Amino acid sequence: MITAQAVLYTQHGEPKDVLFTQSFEIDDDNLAPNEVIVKTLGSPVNPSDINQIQGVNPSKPAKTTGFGTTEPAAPCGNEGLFEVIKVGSNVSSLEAGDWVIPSHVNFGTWRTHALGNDDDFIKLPNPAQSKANGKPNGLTINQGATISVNPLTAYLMLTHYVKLTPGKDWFIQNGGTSAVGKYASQIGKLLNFNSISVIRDRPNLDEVVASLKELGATQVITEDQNNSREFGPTIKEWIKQSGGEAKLALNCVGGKSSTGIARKLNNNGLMLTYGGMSFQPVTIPTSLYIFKNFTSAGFWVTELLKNNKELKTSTLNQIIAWYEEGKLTDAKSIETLYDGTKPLHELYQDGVANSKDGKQLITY
Repeated sequence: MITAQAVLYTQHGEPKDVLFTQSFEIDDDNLAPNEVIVKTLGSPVNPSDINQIQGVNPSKPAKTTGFGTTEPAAPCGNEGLFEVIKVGSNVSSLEAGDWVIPSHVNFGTWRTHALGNDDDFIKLPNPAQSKANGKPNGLTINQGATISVNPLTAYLMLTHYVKLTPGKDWFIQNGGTSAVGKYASQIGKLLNFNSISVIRDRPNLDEVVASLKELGATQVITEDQNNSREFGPTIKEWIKQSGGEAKLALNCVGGKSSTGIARKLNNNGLMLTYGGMSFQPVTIPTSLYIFKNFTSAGFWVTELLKNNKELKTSTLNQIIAWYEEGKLTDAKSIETLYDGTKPLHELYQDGVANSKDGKQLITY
């Protein structure tokens, strides 16, 4: 027998309110033939995780009695890294020690252990396996635990919608210092895409700029420069001199910021809204639609890859390979280790609450 700890909610709401810890048992001696028991290595706190809990995300797990509760309750968290600790008699695709993420959302990753089927997971190479296969690097726990939303999101937005001509064409993004933004600047560098990053001004602007430029951003500007009519020409001039065009806009902010990036596009431009900074609708002048043939659309990784297993795989494999080749890099996560001394849900509650401090990983 195994004793596990799971983070659950009985009714939707704010994580600080509705969240609690439920202890449950997993019988590893009764393991069915295609069933696989995994142990959590780590799982992050992501906006989608939070907003799912609040009751705002349409994709969410069912409320059930399965964790030993009396009331229907739902698990938390959609991403995470796990280690296979035991496979059923018939399981061939997975061995003990193997590294896996969930194959689907809503699996519930804010918990110590899980019991599921072999097809409920997607194998990753652990570092030993990577190095055994001649690679210079291995994935870290953070890299593995966060590989299935943000990097994929960045890669898919840049490749799946509009063909950017290598060495010529441009994409532009707001939320430049964000996880996805960093991943996008790097992918753009690797694919030979020119890019403009927009960020909020800050005391150490030069240091952040030099940093993002090293990740792969061609130019970095403030949201004030993004707002500026006077500054506009400077941007046009960068594009013109490239011999290419600004064809794509990546938006996670909305409001003034989204306006500003939309405007920076050449005619027949595409914007992709993949996130949104709370009660700031995507705002677009009528003129861009009419005269410049602007198009404004959405992006949601969960829905795009729901029934696109081949596309998930292909993308996932590229990321993995770049991590292994030391060509891709994650933003540092602040970690919080779980040791039984403090309720597990409480660690994820702090996590939620300190998400401004940077990406919150919880390790086991």
